[PDB]
Amino acid sequence: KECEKDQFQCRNERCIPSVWRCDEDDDCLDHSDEDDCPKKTCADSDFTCDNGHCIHERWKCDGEEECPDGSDESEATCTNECLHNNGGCSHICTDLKIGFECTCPAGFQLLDQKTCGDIDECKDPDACSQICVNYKGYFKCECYPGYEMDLLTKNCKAAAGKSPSLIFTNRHEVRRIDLVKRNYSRLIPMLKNVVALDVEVATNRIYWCDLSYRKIYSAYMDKASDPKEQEVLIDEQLHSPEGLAVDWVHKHIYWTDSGNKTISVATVDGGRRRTLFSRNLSEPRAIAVDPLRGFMYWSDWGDQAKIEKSGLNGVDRQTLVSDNIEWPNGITLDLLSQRLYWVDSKLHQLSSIDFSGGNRKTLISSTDFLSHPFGIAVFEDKVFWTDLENEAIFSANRLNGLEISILAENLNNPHDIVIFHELKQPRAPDACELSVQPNGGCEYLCLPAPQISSHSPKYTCACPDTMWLGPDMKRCYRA
Amino acid sequence: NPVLLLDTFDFGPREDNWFFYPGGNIGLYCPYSSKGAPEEDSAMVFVSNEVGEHSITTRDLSVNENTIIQFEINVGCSTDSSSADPVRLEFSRDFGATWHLLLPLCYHSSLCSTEHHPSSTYYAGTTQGWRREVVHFGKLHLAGSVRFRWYQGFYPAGSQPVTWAIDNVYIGPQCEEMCYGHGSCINGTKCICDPGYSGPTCKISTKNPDFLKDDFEGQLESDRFLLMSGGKPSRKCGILSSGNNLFFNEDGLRMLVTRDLDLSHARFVQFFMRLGCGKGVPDPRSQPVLLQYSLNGGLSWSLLQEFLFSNSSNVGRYIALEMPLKARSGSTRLRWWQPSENGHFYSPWVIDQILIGGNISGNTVLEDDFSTLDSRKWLLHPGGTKMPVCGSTGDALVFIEKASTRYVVTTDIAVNEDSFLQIDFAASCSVTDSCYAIELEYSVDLGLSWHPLVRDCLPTNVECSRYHLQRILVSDTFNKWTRITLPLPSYTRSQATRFRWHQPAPFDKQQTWAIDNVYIGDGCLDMCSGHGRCVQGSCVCDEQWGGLYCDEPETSLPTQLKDNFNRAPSNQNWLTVSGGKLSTVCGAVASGLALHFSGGCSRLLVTVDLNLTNAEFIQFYFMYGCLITPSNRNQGVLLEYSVNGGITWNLLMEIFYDQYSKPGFVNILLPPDAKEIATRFRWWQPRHDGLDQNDWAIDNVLISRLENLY
Ligand SMILES: *[C@@H]1O[C@H](CO)[C@@H](O)[C@H](O)[C@H]1NC(C)=O
Ligand SMILES: *[C@@H]1O[C@H](CO)[C@@H](O)[C@H](O)[C@H]1NC(C)=O
Ligand SMILES: *[C@@H]1O[C@H](CO)[C@@H](O)[C@H](O)[C@H]1NC(C)=O
Ligand SMILES: [Ca+2]
Ligand SMILES: [Ca+2]
Ligand SMILES: [Ca+2]
Ligand SMILES: [Ca+2]
Ligand SMILES: [Ca+2]
Ligand SMILES: [Ca+2]
Ligand SMILES: [Ca+2]
Ligand SMILES: [Ca+2]
Repeated sequence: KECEKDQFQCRNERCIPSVWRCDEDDDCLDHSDEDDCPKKTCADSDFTCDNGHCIHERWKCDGEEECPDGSDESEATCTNECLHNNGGCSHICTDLKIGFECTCPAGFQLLDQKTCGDIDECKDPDACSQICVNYKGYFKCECYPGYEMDLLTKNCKAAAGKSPSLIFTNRHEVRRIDLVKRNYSRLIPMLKNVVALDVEVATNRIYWCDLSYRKIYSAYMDKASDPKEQEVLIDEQLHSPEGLAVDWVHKHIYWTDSGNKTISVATVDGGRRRTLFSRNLSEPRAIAVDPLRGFMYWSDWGDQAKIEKSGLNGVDRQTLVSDNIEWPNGITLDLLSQRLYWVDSKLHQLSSIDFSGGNRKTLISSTDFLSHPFGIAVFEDKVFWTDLENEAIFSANRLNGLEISILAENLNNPHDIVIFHELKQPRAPDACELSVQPNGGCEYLCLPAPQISSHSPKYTCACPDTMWLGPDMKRCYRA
Repeated sequence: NPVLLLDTFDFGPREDNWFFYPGGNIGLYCPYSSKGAPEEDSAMVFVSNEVGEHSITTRDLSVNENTIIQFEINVGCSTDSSSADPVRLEFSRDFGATWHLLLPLCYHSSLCSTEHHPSSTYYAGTTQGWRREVVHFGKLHLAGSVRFRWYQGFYPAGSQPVTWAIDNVYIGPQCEEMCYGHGSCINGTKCICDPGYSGPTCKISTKNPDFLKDDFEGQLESDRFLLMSGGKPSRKCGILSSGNNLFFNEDGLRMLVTRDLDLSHARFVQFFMRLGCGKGVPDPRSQPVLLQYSLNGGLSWSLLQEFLFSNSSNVGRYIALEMPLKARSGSTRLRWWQPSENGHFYSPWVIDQILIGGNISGNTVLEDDFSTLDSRKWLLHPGGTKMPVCGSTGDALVFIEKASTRYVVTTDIAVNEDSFLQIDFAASCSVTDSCYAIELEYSVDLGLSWHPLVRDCLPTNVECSRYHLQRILVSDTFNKWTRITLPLPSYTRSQATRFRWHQPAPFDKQQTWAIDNVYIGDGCLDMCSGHGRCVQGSCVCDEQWGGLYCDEPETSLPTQLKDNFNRAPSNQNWLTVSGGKLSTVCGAVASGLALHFSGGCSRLLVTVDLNLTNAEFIQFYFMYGCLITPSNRNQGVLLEYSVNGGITWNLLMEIFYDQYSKPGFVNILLPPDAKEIATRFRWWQPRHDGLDQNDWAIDNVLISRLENLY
């Protein structure tokens, strides 16, 4: 016997409201609902009383009881050498009774031993949304090309013109949500079983994948609803592709397939194709490309959960995340500030990491708003995601993790989500076209290489799955 | 001689503007912005290292009533407010011999006017960053020639005052309409507008909020309050049981200014305020708290209410004030200020739960189903959460969490002759078979006084036509979601009645409740005949009920009822059976088992709706006191009937407490008035002395006509 959705199950088979989990009342009668409850340490410099209640440091040691047990007022609580020459202290000094103390002001708080130096503010990813310049004792934010600093708010917004949309799959249809207006429209009606999609903004194409017909399709958005104007790109050799990614610079589609257990690549027309990875993949899900630096990133929730990283030609594969990771199944990139965002369906988290793999940050950790999340998207100051238990798309401030709004709801199967906007897909040179020979010399595929040094190779050729690259590095040899 | 003055300090100091400046060397002060928008401009910067005098005098300049002094000051650059070393803006009319403060400290307790405002002294700790200060000359009695000083004091070596600085000084004519308060007037010809505001005069901007609320939460950045001078978030001497409040203990400036709000249709400002935090009475030389309002972004202020300290102002009190016509603007800001001549204060004071809003245009409807918790409908709701519960349709507002206070207050609405109240209510959903009730109340004085909505009306009182208890919302009968529909009694009629659901202390956490699908209005008709819900002025009929006003029945209703109480009560027969169960304890009322009402809580027996158009009689057996006899007339069971699906009942018999000592046979002709197509019956006991006491029992119920006989 299990409990209903919003109940907690006691060890003695009894169901209580889950909001009575960890509130210091034994409601199960066998103390079950009050076991392994997380303890409490407060904000920046707040005093923890003997029972875990949070009071400001200044109320402590003043004769008045603040904490509900009154333990800041027992003797295990407490303890002008200061104005004259400043008494060894550099900036702000206040005289304490048992010894003097020395702290700093706003903008420079870092001290070795009570002498203060500047805060380097740009050693934090989410200090500014975009560009961060560090000065002595303060800092300043600027905007990446295409973005204007809104003077009323804090934020770098997109230059005025065409406004952001969200495009997402409801499993049997695709829906578009305007963002400036609220203009909520059905972009494709009547699909069998579709969880994966991506868009090419500049040519106005939508790419999506059906798991039941086992095909990958493509259409123009103005004509996507007309079944005749939906083109089949791939109709063979697919099992269950759950992730898609379009490389807009170099005209390739990348997909995962958790059935065949592979990661693949194909030309946008679907005419030339290679499998890039077969081995050490269990349940690969989401895939995203960084075509400006030649990389691709993906997730898998097999027994060993990873976010992995490789070149767009599928060399130089490395694991990027393998700790505190259970069920990661949504992934998105901020290309300009070189930052990766993921959601974890089991651990109920929304986290971020550097493209390099460090400066890892747990942005949101709410079991209420991240019950079973799936798709994830990023634009300007906000992060978006879809939830399967809450039947909805949420938004939030992606710098702090706060301001969690609820963008649309009453959605039965909301899976994958993309931001449709010109600025998500910057223009970049395609090296397979600025080349001595057409198509970089290649007979089949020209795949962008990962830029590791400033002079790496810019591309490399690739052959069908049933053929090998010859010694010229450019021709395909038969079997 | 000169007509104006101007100095940005960005391009060095400017010889001809000033006489001299002891202690201020051009540079960078308080540059920081956590939002990454720093002040990089240069300023006059009177450090706490410079020895001797800290000041700055202007050259004598000619002046009239159009002259304004406009400048950005920064004293201290932090939020530890202090009255030490304030910066005074003084003027000399005697070629720099003796100086007077440009503004006096006007208030009711001097070259003063009617209005109340603080002097031109600028204390430390009022903001983090740079503030903009503007003084007008029109009502000062100044014309001709004068020189101005920003003064801090003469200081010895080794004596560290507070640092201060100043930027962007201007002493010329005012602009067109004073830039509306949201712009830095330059040369009297050019408005340099504030962000969000556009146009030559700064007139064009986005519409303001028409509502405001701050219970005081840990995200205290939000642009509700333009400044919170000398006031900290606290839990010390909370007026709420254990809420979070705003405390004014520090000395310096004590002000609280809201953002500009759309008050063009506002009814009220309300809040809790304790003027004096401690044990004994705060001393009668403590300065009163003034509540003021500006129509023009803070150039001139009117008084709403003075708040004096007294012997009886020691504990929290709910303030509610109707909004005066002269305060209803597209842009109006309010301020709370405690005056002080030196800047020191005797008594500390505290504030919580500030709400500004309301719609004075005579709105007569309030509807909700709880997609959103629109807090301009639900002003207050402590201990309540938006969530589903007990298989609610979508969400309900739910009082389930551990909290020491549980209530919910509606905003004001116009109640009239056709107004009615309709809600879905539910209690514990079988989780605890405890006995409790929720108080439903109302107010016509903006919640300064709450009155129970319905009162005990019993047949003892002859001036009662309908009979009903005050405790409508009991936990046994409303165990699972049920609908209540009350016509609104005449004592609730007004332009602005508000309503409350209150769970009085004490209670257990386990005694939970929820409300969903609230309609309080005058819409629809007939209150949907009792078989419906008013949704946006149209009846949404119940299962098996049709018609425009929910009175056309879709299926056939039973024409006969019969129970001998051999099996547990069926819902084929009985809508509700509360407090009663089958037993033989009562001997033999009619035959074998009977239904016996011996419960600790409610004793209620209601039938399904019946088609009684051709029925003749209602009959049953009745017996009192199988354990204890009823002692009052008010312990007598009542037999009523409703024909509007339970909204209003009609008495058909008082079963007097003193008869039916022995089991008796009741047998009544149905009044023409009860033989309608949808009629139900109830048996209920208004009052009893608890479990197992003053009990009664029914057997062989039969509502019917005479048989066809073959
Ligand atoms: C992938 O799956 C399909 C069956 O769905 C199969 O026909 C195809 O050969 C498989 N390819 C690989 C590489 O496993
Ligand atoms: C105030 O009430 C009237 C109805 O009387 C309505 O038309 C108007 O939109 C309301 N405005 C607000 C802000 O509630
Ligand atoms: C009530 O009963 C009468 C017959 O006595 C019948 O004509 C009528 O249709 C019935 N109406 C309902 C609502 O049951
Ligand atoms: Ca508990
Ligand atoms: Ca204390
Ligand atoms: Ca000391
Ligand atoms: Ca810095
Ligand atoms: Ca300047
Ligand atoms: Ca509060
Ligand atoms: Ca609801
Ligand atoms: Ca019987």
